[PDB]
Amino acid sequence: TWLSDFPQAWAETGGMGLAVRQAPLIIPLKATSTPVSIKQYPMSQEARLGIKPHIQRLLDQGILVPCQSPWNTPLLPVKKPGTNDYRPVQDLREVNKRVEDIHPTVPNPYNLLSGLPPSHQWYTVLDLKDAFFCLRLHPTSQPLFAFEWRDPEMGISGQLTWTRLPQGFKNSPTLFDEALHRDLADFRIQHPDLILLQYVDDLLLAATSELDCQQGTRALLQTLGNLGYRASAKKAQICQKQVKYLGYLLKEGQR
Amino acid sequence: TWLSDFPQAWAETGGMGLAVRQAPLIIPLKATSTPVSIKQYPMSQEARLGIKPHIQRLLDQGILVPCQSPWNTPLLPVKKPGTNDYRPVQDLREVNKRVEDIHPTVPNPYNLLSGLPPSHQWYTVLDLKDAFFCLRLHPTSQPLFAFEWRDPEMGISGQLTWTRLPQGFKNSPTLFDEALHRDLADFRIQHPDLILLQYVDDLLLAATSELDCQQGTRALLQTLGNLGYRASAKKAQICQKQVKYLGYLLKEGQR
DNA sequence: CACAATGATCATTGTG
DNA sequence: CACAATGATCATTGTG
Repeated sequence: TWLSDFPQAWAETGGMGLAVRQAPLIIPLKATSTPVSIKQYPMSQEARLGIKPHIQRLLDQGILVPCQSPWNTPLLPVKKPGTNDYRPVQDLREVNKRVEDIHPTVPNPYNLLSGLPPSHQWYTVLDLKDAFFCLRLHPTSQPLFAFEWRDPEMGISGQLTWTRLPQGFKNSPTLFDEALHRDLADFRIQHPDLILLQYVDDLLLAATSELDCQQGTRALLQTLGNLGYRASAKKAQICQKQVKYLGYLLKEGQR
Repeated sequence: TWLSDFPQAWAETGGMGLAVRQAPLIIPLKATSTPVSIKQYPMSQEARLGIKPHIQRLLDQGILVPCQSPWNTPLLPVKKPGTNDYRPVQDLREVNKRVEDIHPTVPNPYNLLSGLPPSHQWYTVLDLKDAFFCLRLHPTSQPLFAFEWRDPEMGISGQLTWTRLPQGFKNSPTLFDEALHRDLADFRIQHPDLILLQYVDDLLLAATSELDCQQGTRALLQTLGNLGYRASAKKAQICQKQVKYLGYLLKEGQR
């Protein structure tokens, strides 16, 4: 009854997230950066119709809001199967080139895994849902990510932008990874015996016994939930001695 | 009256050369080499007609002779201006790959020139004519360089080969350079004060005074002539304080 | 004519 | 759609 005891921790029963302890992000620009406004390539009705629902939902969630900005990057329509179902993908390369670089602190999967003793054989793997969106963007940095949105006939002014850390931004993974490390610091202190691996939105909890794991998984879910993050119940691999994590198959302490 | 005192030293007044002190060359093959017989690409009458005179002259000079050999490489027709005058060029790449390598002892022009003191300002530059042909090829190595020759209607059997070091053979420059160094050794001993630079068939004699140079040039011409080599009177740059040598312009002791 | 060497274009895969 | 990255082909220069 996991999806029952921690309703607030699951993306399916807790609604979209928001990292309440994290201050709104300010994105510093390179010293010589000036706004770049790139035209929106015309978009076929089919693509637009495929994308519209996502846009509306994001507007309803306040993740997207209207705006007028000297910045503008293309919105691209991408399909998955072979022709159906679309999803909005923004080309932020021209923006990324104008943002000041930061040191990449996200460890590579290989080194991240080396810190997993053969002693902890019980695993609980969690995937955070819409991780980036949980981090708010400061009003001053929001304009930076604007894009044009046209609705068939009756459509909002023109530009929309994000109020949360967006997909496609070169520093999102790193900024999220550091934010979550700050939010789970105390938790690591209350569970000295537990092993916690973080790779952006992919989490691995390791325990010595199936029980410690159970108690660990509960405390983690409860902590993530109260902090404003959401884990995916559908993918959640709880208290297993074998799990899939970052492309590896963990079992008996191998890989 | 240079072209007069040493008639035997000039290609124009001494006839084709022959290094009388040099034993006929034996060309060692790599341990796994087997004869390679490459077909002769058909040759247009025009090309053949352009090449015929050279072939006949070489046969008359005994530089080419009939033969039957398990080896055979293509003869190619090459023009210089833009359409007229041809000349026979043999593709010996398949043969060169089957011949045992030797250490390249010919110094590069740059290092060769460093050994020219600023003290010797009088130069005499000589170009040996048909240098390679002056070295005989041992009967055992002759078959190696065979090629097919067809004359319009009345033409010799088919294959012809060389009795002298051929053009296109990868070791010709080096073998010639070493042969001439052996033949001019004593000469360098009788003229300790003279500076002699050898680059295959390109020779540079350096003297301190215009006279020593004159006496040097005479002794060199006389020695080359008696040894069987031939210098080109047309290009001969005698006792000059400025000369062209290996792409450089020597003057006042520069370059 | 055949070919080793460079240089130039194209084509393709992964992506924002 | 635009593009950085690789990989693949072609084209060209020098030559035997």
